[PDB]
Amino acid sequence: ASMGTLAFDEYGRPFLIIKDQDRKSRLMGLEALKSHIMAAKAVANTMRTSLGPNGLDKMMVDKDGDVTVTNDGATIL
Amino acid sequence: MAAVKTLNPKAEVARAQAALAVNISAARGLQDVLRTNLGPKGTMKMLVSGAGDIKLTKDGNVLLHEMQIQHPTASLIAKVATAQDDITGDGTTSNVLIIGELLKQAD
Amino acid sequence: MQDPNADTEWNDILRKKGILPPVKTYEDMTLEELEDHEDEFNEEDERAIEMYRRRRLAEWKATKLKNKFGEVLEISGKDYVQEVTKAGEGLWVILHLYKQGIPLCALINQHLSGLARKFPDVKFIKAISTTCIPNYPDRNLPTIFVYLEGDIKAQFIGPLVFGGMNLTRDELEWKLSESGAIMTDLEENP
Amino acid sequence: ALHVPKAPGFAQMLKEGAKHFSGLEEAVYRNIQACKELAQTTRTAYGPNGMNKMVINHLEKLFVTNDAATILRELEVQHPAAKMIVMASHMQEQEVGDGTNFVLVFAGALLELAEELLRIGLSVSEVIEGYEIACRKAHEILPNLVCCSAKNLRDIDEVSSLLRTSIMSKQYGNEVFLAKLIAQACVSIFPDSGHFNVDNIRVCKILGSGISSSSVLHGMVFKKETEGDVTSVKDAKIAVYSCPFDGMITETKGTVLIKTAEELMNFSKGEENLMDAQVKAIADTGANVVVTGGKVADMALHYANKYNIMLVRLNSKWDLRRLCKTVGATALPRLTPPVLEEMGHCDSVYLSEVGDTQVVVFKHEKEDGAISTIVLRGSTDNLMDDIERAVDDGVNTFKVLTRDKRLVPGGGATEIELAKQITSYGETCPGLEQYAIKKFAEAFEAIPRALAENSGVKANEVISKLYAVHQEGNKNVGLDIEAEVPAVKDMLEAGILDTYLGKYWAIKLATNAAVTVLRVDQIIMAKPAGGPKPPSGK
Amino acid sequence: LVLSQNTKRESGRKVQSGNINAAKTIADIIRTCLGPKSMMKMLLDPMGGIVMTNDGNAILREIQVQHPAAKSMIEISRTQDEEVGDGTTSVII
Amino acid sequence: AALVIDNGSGMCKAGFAGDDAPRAVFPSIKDSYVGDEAQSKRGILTLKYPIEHGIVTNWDDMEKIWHHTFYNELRVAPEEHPVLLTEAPLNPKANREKMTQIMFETFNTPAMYVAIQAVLSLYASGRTTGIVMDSGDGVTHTVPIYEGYALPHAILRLDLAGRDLTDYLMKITTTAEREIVRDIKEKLCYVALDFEQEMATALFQPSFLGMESCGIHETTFNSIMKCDVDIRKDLYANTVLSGGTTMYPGIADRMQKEITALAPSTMKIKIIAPPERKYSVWIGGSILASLSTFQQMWISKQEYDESGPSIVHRKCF
Amino acid sequence: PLSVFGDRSTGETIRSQNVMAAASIANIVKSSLGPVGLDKMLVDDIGDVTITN
Amino acid sequence: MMPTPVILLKEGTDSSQGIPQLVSNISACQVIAEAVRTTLGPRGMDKLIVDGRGKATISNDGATILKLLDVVHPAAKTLVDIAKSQDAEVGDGTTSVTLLAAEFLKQVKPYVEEGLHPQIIIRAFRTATQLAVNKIKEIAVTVKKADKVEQRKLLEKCAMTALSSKLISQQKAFFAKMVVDAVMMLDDLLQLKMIGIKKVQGGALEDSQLVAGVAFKKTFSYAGFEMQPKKYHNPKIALLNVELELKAEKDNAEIRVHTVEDYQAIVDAEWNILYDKLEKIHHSGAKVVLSKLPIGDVATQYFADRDMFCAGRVPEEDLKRTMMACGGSIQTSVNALSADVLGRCQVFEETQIGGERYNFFTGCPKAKTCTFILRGGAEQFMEETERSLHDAIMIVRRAIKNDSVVAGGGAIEMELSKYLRDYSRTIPGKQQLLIGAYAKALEIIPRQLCDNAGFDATNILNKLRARHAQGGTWYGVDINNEDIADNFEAFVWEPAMVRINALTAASEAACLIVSVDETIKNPRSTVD
Ligand SMILES: Nc1ncnc2c1ncn2[C@@H]1O[C@H](COP(=O)(O)OP(=O)(O)O)[C@@H](O)[C@H]1O
Ligand SMILES: Nc1ncnc2c1ncn2[C@@H]1O[C@H](COP(=O)(O)OP(=O)(O)O)[C@@H](O)[C@H]1O
Ligand SMILES: Nc1ncnc2c1ncn2[C@@H]1O[C@H](COP(=O)(O)OP(=O)(O)O)[C@@H](O)[C@H]1O
Ligand SMILES: Nc1ncnc2c1ncn2[C@@H]1O[C@H](COP(=O)(O)OP(=O)(O)O)[C@@H](O)[C@H]1O
Ligand SMILES: [Mg+2]
Ligand SMILES: [Mg+2]
Repeated sequence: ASMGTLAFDEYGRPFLIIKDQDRKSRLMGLEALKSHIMAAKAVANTMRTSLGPNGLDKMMVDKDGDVTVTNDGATIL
Repeated sequence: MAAVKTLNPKAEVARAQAALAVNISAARGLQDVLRTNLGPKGTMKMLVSGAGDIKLTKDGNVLLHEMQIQHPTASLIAKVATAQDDITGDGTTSNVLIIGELLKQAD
Repeated sequence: MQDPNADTEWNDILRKKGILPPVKTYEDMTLEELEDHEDEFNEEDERAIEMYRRRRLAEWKATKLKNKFGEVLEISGKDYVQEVTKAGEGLWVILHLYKQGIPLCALINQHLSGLARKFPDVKFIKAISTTCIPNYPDRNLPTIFVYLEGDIKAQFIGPLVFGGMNLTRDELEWKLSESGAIMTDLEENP
Repeated sequence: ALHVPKAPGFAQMLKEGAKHFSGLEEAVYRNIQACKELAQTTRTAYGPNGMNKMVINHLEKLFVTNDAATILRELEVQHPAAKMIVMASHMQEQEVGDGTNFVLVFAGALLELAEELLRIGLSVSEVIEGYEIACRKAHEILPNLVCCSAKNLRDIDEVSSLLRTSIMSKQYGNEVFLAKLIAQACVSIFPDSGHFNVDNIRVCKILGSGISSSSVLHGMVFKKETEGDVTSVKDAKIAVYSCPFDGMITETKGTVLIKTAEELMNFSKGEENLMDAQVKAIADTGANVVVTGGKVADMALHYANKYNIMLVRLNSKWDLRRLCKTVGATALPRLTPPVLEEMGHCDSVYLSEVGDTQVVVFKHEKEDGAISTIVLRGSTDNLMDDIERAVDDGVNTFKVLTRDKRLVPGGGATEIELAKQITSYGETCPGLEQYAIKKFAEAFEAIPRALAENSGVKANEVISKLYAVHQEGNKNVGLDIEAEVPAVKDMLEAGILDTYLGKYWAIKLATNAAVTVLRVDQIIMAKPAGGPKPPSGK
Repeated sequence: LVLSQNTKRESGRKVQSGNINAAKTIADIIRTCLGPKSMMKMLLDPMGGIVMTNDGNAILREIQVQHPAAKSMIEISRTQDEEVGDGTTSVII
Repeated sequence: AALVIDNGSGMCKAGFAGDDAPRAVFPSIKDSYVGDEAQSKRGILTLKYPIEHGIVTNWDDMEKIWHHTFYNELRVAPEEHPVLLTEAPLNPKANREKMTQIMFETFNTPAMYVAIQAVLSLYASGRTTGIVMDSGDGVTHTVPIYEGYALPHAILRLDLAGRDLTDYLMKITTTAEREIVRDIKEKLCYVALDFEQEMATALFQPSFLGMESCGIHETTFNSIMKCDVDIRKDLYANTVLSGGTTMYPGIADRMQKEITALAPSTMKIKIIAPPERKYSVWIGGSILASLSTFQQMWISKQEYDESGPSIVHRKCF
Repeated sequence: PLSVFGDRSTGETIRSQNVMAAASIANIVKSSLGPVGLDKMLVDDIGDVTITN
Repeated sequence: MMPTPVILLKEGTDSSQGIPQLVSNISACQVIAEAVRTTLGPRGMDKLIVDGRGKATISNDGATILKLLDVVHPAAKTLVDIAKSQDAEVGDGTTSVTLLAAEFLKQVKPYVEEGLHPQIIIRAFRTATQLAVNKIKEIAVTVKKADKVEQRKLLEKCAMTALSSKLISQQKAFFAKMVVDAVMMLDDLLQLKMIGIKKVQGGALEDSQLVAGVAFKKTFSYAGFEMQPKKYHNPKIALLNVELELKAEKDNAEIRVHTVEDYQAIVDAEWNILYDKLEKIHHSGAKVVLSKLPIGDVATQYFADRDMFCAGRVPEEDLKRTMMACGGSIQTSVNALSADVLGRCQVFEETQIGGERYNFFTGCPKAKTCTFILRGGAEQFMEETERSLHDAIMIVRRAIKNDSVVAGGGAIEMELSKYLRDYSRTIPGKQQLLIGAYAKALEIIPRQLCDNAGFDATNILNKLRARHAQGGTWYGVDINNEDIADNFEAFVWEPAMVRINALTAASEAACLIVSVDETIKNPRSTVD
């Protein structure tokens, strides 16, 4: 379910198809969909508390340490 | 580089002329060392072990076993001299000299 | 490096510039071994062999003096302090805390009975745990304590850490030599 | 006594990483073994049933081919004797264009048999004597084995039938189509004069439509676009300039020295008026197409668009020279309007899109010209490169036929007849030379042996059949590829023929290579360099 | 993976020619020690010893190899020496 | 041995092959004894250095210098030692013919070779393939090198060196004060990945200075794209920088980033620019003169006698 | 999500792997089948040799 | 083998030889096919690949997917090559080509494993390919009426089919109209550079649009650009290659004066040069000005005061499209600005499109150009939309040049499998197996459609084999019904050249891969 292809040969000889196939990863099928959905759900559940008049803000800190307090979803993301 | 080195890559080999050269060179080296032992006008050699012990000798067998040598031909000649000494007690220096000179005159 | 480091002169120049970093003797033979040959040794050797034989004889007589007991014995709790905490100075003590009930304890005791005769220098004792320690837990046997000069040197405790019912008279011997008490001549085989 | 020391002399004075081999055992047999490994590396590609190989070079580039010389170039042959055999094979490729795999096979076979003879007790000198005398006999014999001749190289059916053999070994499945294409191209070229130039056959590889979409074009194709607004022209009056399409400037240095507001106001207008005059003179000579080997200026392009001239820019100088030969023009180093002789003409010049590629086509309608192009379509760049190699083989065969029109039977017929006749010659020669002559003869058997092995049949059955039929008197009989079982047939009546010159040079070069490899007795390799490669070869 | 990382496997005409070449090499080692005009070899044991001989089995016994075909040829020589006590070079050749 | 004279538009930096440092840095390198051992050198001490911007102006001067970098600061004879001279990239043929006439005719050198300074710089770093960005005091050069030779067709030449660099800084006039600006140029001048985030807390772009040709990263990218598509990987991944100009700002990562941007998303570009041995060209020349392929590349004295300026130009016109 | 301390193959991947393994094992021995089959050497990482069909 | 004191090739040369090498090549090709299988058909999915730079690409296009995979296997590179070749010559079928090639290889794998000579296999492949190609050309439907309404219907259906696999299928009828409207405006070469595709993030797919004219993004305006007007109702348009700003009259130009009157004359001369250019541009009647080169702030304010529009730094392609649309010529000189060279449109505007400002030239009736403006919620969303439209556009062009249509859903694949099975049952028996294998391989397209859809491909292929043997040639997979159907009546139309080139390319790839009997990798030089 990861690590690209892994057989290396039914004859014992090296099987190199993709560059850095050993360092590369891959997700296929329904598990990929479920990963996508979890990622999206995490982002959306982060944002949903900044929604409406009683919505709260988020304090974003950049690489150089500047602070930005905001309720704007575009600025947050 | 040869037949033996294709099967055992870490093999050392001296063939025909090279082997003769190796052996005769070692014999001539032993002779050059021992030439001075022969006779009463010869010179005494001092031999210091790895421990520091001192040996004063003019004896061919003693000098052979005490010299610091790692040659196969020298091993052969040392054993011949050791047999000479074990059976007769004398004749080791002359043994080495005649061996070396036979090899030289044959070369 | 830019090129593969192999038997080439370019790498060698780079290396030079600073880039591409680049039966032995009668001394050991025992009393039995010395007898084995006797004739082999040259007389000149035999002169120093006399001294080495006297040395080995002295060492063997010393060990004879040291082999006080050579047998397993049982001590009660009451005299434990004298037998273990105050044993002979420098004398290795091995105490087997055990109840006769547990069969693994009996196996360990049989193995200790063998090792006692095998190792007459080490002191081998056995004792009922309930009678040595006030309320020693039932499921905590056999307990092999290794003592020296009253100090605990090792403690193989438990019916599981000791080495299972398959424990022959060999792996226990090694476990006891782990702390350097009985000093066997082998390795941990099983 | 646990180390053998290097013997006094050369063994000790030799450098650290250097190697020294001497004698039959350390040198001759090792060289023969290396050449044998080479011949084995390239044997399975010999003939129409030869299989392709996928060689990846040090730059990770891929070559898929059964062209021996290509495989050898792209292999990193490091043994010097094999290097020498490859040098011979490349000389064959240079002189003739086809037959490199014959050179390899034959040299490897001669060297194997020479090793055999040295083992039975012959000296390298006697082996060389016998090999040379037998090569002389082979050259004396070959002229008599010639069966056919071309008899016409202006035809297209005869020329196609003649090129079919050379382009069959490569690209076996489709050999009538390619032979037709190469015959069309070759006969458009090849003027009334007996000289034929192979660089005048251009090959344009465009991708995506299968090889059967390949075509011949009496003209030129450039994977370029047009610089201006005009894209088509029906009566091209091409003007060719080696200079840019811009105002000429000084070779020393130029500075616009202004000293009055008037000069400043008038300089730029004067520049554009000058450009307008230049391009209008060019347009007024009648030129509707201008092809410049240099750059194009924005103002000059403006005015070329204004006067309806198609502008084409060829970065290369060889492309410009070949276009000049194509259209009958002269590259002018100045932007001066061309004279009636300096101008070139084409029945059409247009911008098209062959596949994904945009191309500028200079197309004549006449079935002639100085240059012809073969547009190769194909689904893979590697496939198209292999077909280009097949085209090169066919074109070099056409040139060999312009040089020498004689033909010998193929499919191993010439080789079997040579083997037979040289064996019959060696049986008469007494002395120690007969052994080497008979081995030189038997070496020819390696060719039909390789053909049989690659067809998928028993080489011994094939060779026995060929020997039997050639004893009955048939010198044009060779093996049949179209047979699941060992079979043989008339190479002539089938039309499978090789070039007298091809065989001549292949035998000569293979024999010289083997004899050269044998003459070596001592090898003194130096420690491998890290040097930035040979300076001259760049 | 399926087989161990240290597991290599060769197959085909390569193996055959390799075994035959190893055998031919073993034969070339002692080819000159055959007959009444043979010459001696001074082999160096790993114990610092020396063995001067023209005996096929002595030579092939003091050599060690890693190719299994060469191992088979040395075992040939051993078998011949144990059975009949002569022919240790003729058999190899 | 082989004398390796590294002109390098610097000093003479001459010596022998095998030495890790030159032995004859003449420009800006006893008394009361007897003889002419100071006067003869006192003459040269105040002689103008011929090479300007990487090009020889006065040849008599250069010849007198070489002669004084052979007989005085090396105390050797050129009639028996091969010489390796260095030339700037895209150096006119005429200068080559002149120096080859000087060496073979005046100094009677048995054999000599002229190498490109960027190629020797790459050699001193241990590699044989890559694209060298050499930016010194007067010129900027991108030299693609494959198999150890400077491809003579992909040498893109733009001009943004120490002078052109310190120019805008001066803008932000007198010799001493523009040399205060140049002292700041000599000192830390950290390259900015993004001038936005670098000026916030306060060559790549021609408009910055005022030029209208190309950046140095564009120059490297196009010099790599005018080479073989297979060696493209090596050019992109072995970009080696040299020159005190480019060292002063220490520009590695800004280049790397925008070159990665320009290149396809395949080749990984790594720039090795930390050496600063202050004799890179000399060490590269020494490596070459130590090799045996240098004997291979020798323009010999006999070759010179037989061909002349044609042998210096290596034919192939 | 699982958090198992190991790797997991599932579906066509593991089936293809199993078939690849079995095929590998069978191709080892396919060449040793029938009157025309040939033997194999096996070297035990120490020079211990075993010839067998 | 033996050490051999000196080796033939360079140390590190990896040589794979024989039947194992061939089977490994086939397996690598199978891997490459698997990498794109699930993108096939209306139920196909997109793939997300990520580069070293960290930029993600999301695509249903097989050519794109395989270009992004860093395939290095020498035999598996061939499938990538044939997908590229298909994208080049046709523009659709890139996944089908790879599937077909890999399936040919898979089908012949058993015979290869048992020592069948590859030449026999390539002969069979060549034969069956020629047969199937001639059969496609034979049964392809080519309406011989040249009616315009039917020729627009045909293109719309072919485009809808080419688009019924993308993320724009739920608006594919929409997009199909536009694609046809797009290619029906191109003149005779159908240049793709003549169709502009702008991607304006923000908005829905239905908010996307086609402009029968030209449109391009605002270009680095100077001060005074907001003083300019932004709508013109019959403008004449000056298209130029002219830098309009105070500049050095030439870079090698040096002024030398020795008088302050000459100094002032020179200053005023530069100003008069510029103002003269601007005055010529103004008197040509042009109310809109576009320059391929910069237009400085002075010129910007000049045109703002004359109530004209100016845009500089316009990209060359957008200028050429403006030319082909408005009907003028691009001028490097302003000295002859005749109405002959000026362009004209019915409306010029500058509007806001999703955060960006865009100039629209609309109303050009003589327009040989169109500009797609694509909306969407992501860079990659719009990029895959563009790729889908590129497929549809290339399809429509090929159909325009040859309106010879076959049916899809595997209808043509099943018909060719039938025809080749029949043909194979009439030949000796060695080629019989291989041509039957070709036939069995052709069935991978409907099988993969059914797989990606979630059906029982076996039952559906049984239905199809039966219905194609009973009489019936355009029966294929009906996806929404999980059944079969006459796809030619359902309007699943596909230009014949698509499948023709797919078979040709796949067969060539298979023949190539199968002809290789040895692979020799030299060790990498400049190791690093
Ligand atoms: N006084 C002497 N005068 C001449 N020759 C002598 C004298 N004494 C011994 N020799 C000879 O010198 C030779 C070498 O003597 P020595 O070194 O003892 O023998 P070896 O070489 O075996 O050790 C003997 O052959 C002996 O005959
Ligand atoms: N149809 C055929 N039948 C038999 N042999 C053929 C046929 N076509 C070519 N050959 C033979 O193949 C050999 C040349 O094949 P090729 O692989 O190109 O080798 P070379 O590179 O030496 O020409 C010649 O011996 C030629 O006679
Ligand atoms: N004087 C001789 N002349 C010719 N052949 C001989 C002579 N002596 C022995 N042979 C033969 O030559 C071979 C010599 O055998 P040898 O070198 O001892 O090796 P081995 O006997 O171990 O094979 C034997 O076949 C022997 O019969
Ligand atoms: N609505 C549909 N119903 C059934 N089959 C379809 C439909 N649309 C397309 N197809 C089929 O799907 C295949 C298209 O494959 P796809 O991956 O979409 O593009 P490509 O042509 O690049 O493979 C063709 O065989 C086509 O006939
Ligand atoms: Mg040929
Ligand atoms: Mg499609």
